[PDB]
Amino acid sequence: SPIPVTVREHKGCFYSTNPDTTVPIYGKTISTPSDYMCGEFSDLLELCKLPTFLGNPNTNNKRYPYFSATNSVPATSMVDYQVALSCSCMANSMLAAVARNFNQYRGSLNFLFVFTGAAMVKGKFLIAYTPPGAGKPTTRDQAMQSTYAIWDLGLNSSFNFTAPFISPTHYRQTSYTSPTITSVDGWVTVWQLTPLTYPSGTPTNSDILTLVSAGDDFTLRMPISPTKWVPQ
Amino acid sequence: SPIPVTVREHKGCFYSTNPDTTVPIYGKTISTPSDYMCGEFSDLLELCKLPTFLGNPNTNNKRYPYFSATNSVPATSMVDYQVALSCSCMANSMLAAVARNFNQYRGSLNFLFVFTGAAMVKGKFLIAYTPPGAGKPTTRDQAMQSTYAIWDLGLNSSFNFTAPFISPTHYRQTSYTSPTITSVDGWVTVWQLTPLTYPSGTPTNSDILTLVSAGDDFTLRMPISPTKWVPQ
Amino acid sequence: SPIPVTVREHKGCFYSTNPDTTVPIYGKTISTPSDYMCGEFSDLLELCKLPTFLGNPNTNNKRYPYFSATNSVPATSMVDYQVALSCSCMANSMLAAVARNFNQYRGSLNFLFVFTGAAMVKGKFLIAYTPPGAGKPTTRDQAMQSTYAIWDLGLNSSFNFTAPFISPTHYRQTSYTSPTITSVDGWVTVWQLTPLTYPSGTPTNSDILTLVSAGDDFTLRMPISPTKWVPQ
Amino acid sequence: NESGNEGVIINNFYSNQYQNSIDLSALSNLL
Amino acid sequence: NESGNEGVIINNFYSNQYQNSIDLSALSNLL
Amino acid sequence: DQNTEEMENLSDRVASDKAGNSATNTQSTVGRLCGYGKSHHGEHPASCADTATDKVLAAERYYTIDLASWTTSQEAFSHIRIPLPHVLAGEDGGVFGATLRRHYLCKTGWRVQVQCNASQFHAGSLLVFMAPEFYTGKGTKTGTMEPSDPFTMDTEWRSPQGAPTGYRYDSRTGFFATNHQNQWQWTVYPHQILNLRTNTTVDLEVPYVNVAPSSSWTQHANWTLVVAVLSPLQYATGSSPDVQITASLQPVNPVFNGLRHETVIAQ
Repeated sequence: SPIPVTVREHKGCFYSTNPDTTVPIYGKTISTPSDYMCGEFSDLLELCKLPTFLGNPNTNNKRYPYFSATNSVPATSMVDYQVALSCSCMANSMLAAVARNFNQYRGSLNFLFVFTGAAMVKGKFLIAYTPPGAGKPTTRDQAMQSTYAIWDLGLNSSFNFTAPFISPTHYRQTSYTSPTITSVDGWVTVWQLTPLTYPSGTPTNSDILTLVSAGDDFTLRMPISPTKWVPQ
Repeated sequence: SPIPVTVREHKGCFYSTNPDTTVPIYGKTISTPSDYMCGEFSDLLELCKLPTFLGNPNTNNKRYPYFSATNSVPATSMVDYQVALSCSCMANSMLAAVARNFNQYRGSLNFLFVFTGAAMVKGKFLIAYTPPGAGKPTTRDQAMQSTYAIWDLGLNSSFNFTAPFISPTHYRQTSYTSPTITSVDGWVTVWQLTPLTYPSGTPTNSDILTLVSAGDDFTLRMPISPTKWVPQ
Repeated sequence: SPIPVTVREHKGCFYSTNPDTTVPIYGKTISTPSDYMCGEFSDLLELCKLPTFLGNPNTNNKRYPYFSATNSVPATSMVDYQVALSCSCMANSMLAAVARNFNQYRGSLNFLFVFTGAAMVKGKFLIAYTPPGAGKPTTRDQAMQSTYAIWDLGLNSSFNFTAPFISPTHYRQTSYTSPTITSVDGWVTVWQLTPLTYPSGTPTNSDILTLVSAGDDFTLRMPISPTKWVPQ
Repeated sequence: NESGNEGVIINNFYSNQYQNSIDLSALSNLL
Repeated sequence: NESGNEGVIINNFYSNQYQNSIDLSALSNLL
Repeated sequence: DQNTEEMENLSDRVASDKAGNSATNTQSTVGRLCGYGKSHHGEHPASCADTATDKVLAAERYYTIDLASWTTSQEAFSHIRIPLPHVLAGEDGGVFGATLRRHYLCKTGWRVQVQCNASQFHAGSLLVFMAPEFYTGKGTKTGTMEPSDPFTMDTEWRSPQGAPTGYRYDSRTGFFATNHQNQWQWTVYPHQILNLRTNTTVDLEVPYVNVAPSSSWTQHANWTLVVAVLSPLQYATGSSPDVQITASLQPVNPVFNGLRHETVIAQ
């Protein structure tokens, strides 16, 4: 005997992200095993925590990977890239590349800097994250009053930095720059606190290699799908 | 194997107030917490029990908030506002403003009167609720035979009154005045039982401030949605 | 995952007398109590067991309520109304009025006769139910061989009669007289077995008041809805 | 015996409160 | 008493997590 | 109701609150509304990884200043607004303000005291109430759309307008705007009355509630304080017209975090 049913309003709708199965066609069909293939990653996060390389520009617009420095005085230095997980820098990077196919982010970020100069060399860099409120620093002095770390160039090749999450909101938008709205936040700067020194027989000039990552605190949530491109 | 179903008559209807869910689209999505935000009110009633201010008129139609009095004899006094939870008075008031997005009301109402006159002053007011049956009183004498309270103006600034629910029906209509039909009921009046006295150096004239509320007995039920306005 | 369903043939039918609910719209809505209103009757039968009044005719077609009698000899008497729960008599009566919004009836009927004559009077009536087989009696003599009761007019004002159910069928049709078909059955007659006597100073003539009812045996089943009227 | 014309084995999905009519009998501010 | 206008005896098919909003409180490379 | 008492202002009506190295007194109180029902726990913002600058004595005191002059002239529901943080913001705001703009974010709650003393031959009633999201402005902007000076401290009083339609803004008309207010319900906000008759003082304390556990003080002002009058000041020919209204405030247990290098602008 038939069960009366009240057909609901929708009735012939197809939902794209609809959490529930549909009907088979080819069953009791066994799949070709795996067994022998190591290297299965279940979560994406566990990805965007592998530095990939932030490309630093020069006139030809030929960005290239190094922050590059010498003998003396900056400037307002060495660099400056903001922390707007959509920047020019971080995009192309995994974290930033992954962070994008997601609507929101939270947690602490990490910037790692590896020196590439001669071993007979020696330098000393100041590094800082300066939160939005006032403006982009325009002098180390102005910078230092922010979360930073004086990097001493020695044996130990690379430094690990990590710019927190100084955020009102428990979360932030992964970046879609219909303008710059209030939410987004960050600038990280870096300048030498003593010049980069070197004896006779060694180079003036030296390049130091850039690599973003998402810490032990990084969280991306709300899948989405960006912005149709077709590169170059 | 398919379960036979009898499709019911409605079959492609959408009910506005239909008590039952529908289909998702974006799941396993965690919401930004709260945690730190005190001041969550669950029930509305717990609202419409906070006086807000019944505006009393004068020629310019510039109603203003005070019942205002002096030196002597009314009149048929001081005021008179009925108890028709749709009045001119009570509307704009919370209770009256809330009472409206609801079809019915029951329980006892409360009118609170705070005196604003000089401390070197002194007055004495009679107050009353007069149920429908006969007409609107036209003299204190005629009023007194109703539920009332002689208010002695002293130290103690405000008085608390409360006009019951003298109703046949267990409930009453929150007010929609396709005429005045039988259900609605009330007039509250107030006049001085002794004039408002004052020595030398103080004002003749004094204003006393109006504020409606819904007691420990007030009940609104049947949501609805009134009467499209667009103020002024 | 969707449950396959076989849609049945009907599929967009609305059944009038369909035993099953439908969808709400305004819920968690509490009803105005009762509490204080005695006089709730749950069953209809408990209705059609209250005499109401069988109207007896005279030339003007001004039926009126009384069987009316005197000083001597009938006739073929006094009256005669059949028992065809659709008659001219019983219709207008509760039982007969209720019996109609129902397709079938069973059980024993009861006819109650209350005398209205002078207390200084005296009469004696024969009463009978005569089943279909032969014809309508045409003389008391012919009547008596049926279920009857000699009524002695005394102190005790009213008599209670009750014409059984002498029926083949366990049930009978409540009456719809696309002709008189075989099922329906009954005639009840009444005549005086001694005249209605009275001394000097009292009336010749006297009226006795008519009132049908459905016994402790009466059963109506099969709701229906008759015959569109619009009285007079 | 049962309501009136109303006889399915599955009775009411919604919630009585929701299909017919309940039926009945007669925060801080701080200082 | 129950959510608001939401009263069927069969409550939710999907999974809370799926119909409304969770709600909350504040591999190797090798060497 | 409250203790025995008066021409003079007495006993269970004399209150004192000490905070930091600033201590208050009133001899004619009627209470102190702890608005909502909870205060503010120096609960660290969960939002930041910033183990912020806490429990500083020096900022957790009572800053006092003058709002305006009350006088016989003014009409009902005319009003005067005081946004917090942005008025304790600098100079006039001690070490609080300094440490305030050297930091990106704050989270605090306010304990306010507005004072207006008169004389028993004076009539009037002043309504004092704290509301978060509300309105300031002090203007219809210059020449280009949107809306004059919220940070400014209403220099003078504004006019109750025979109608919200909450001072909408670009030459228009027909209909109202999301900055409405029904100064006719303007008693759902934690409030307290000031009745020259009853009251010489009014104390209000309010917890932390924005949209985020900590907010940024350069674009928002989570609470505005309103000292606007509900039954004017009659005075009988003799008598002290000049009714000077003063307000003194205290941030309660602010928690600052997200530090950097002295914010720069105020016209």
